[PDB]
Amino acid sequence: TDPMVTLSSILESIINDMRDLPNTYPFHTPVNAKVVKDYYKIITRPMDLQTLRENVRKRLYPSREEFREHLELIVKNSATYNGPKHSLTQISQSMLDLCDEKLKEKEDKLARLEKAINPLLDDDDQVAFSFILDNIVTQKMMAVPDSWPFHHPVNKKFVPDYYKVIVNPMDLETIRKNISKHKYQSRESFLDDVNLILANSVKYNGPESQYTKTAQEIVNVCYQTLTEYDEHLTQLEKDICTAKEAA
Ligand SMILES: C[C@@H]1COCCN1c1cc(C2([S@](C)(=N)=O)CC2)nc(-c2cccc3ccccc23)n1
Repeated sequence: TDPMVTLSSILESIINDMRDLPNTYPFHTPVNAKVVKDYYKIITRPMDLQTLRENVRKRLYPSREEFREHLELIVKNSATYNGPKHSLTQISQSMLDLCDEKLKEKEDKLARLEKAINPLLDDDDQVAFSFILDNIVTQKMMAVPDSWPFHHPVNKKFVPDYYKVIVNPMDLETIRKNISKHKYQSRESFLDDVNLILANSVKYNGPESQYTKTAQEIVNVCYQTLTEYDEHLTQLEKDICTAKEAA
């Protein structure tokens, strides 16, 4: 049949199993922001199991990883709003732990479905291209001195106006997640996200801020390292295009 349907049925079954864990009801449905009146002042990406299930049914998750990322938001949001050691956060973690047990149990079947949905996940040129990009991010860009502001998404709890100014945020962890999902098939698409980190620093911090000078160095070492690997990256991009057309 349709591998997206089979995949969605597996993911829904995992939701059924997490819904059955003790004390999980506060996560079954969206937070009521008219009761929890400051919730959206603190949380940027609300998530709950009902929304997760409805998204599975809308065929929004072509792989384990897109599903797990949304599930992990449930934990992160609780850690931010309720606290990292709050019983609610521990409860949300028990659901993520069960999901990970189930994904491990079914990893070979899930891998087959993911490849049938998106053959590029099995293409050795896509995999090699993504591996190189990840190494540029971890070994060069994240090694820039004082680059910590750009390693992770800004937490709105700590910087409350950040996302009112920056409506298209980007950070190196999000880029790594994109790489793991093989989002980038060329250097151009990778550089769209890298440059967004710098543009956001110019907008939020100013062009002459030390934050922006650091972001500029991150971008500069990215260009420098991509240039060093130009001939290999060009071959991979050509072969990825050929794989993409053949599908
Ligand atoms: C907004 C700022 C400039 O523009 C680039 C992004 N910047 C960030 C980013 C982060 C993150 S975080 C920890 N996940 O929010 C991602 C690591 N933290 C902080 C920050 C947090 C809490 C207190 C701070 C006090 C002084 C200076 C910065 C503070 N600023």
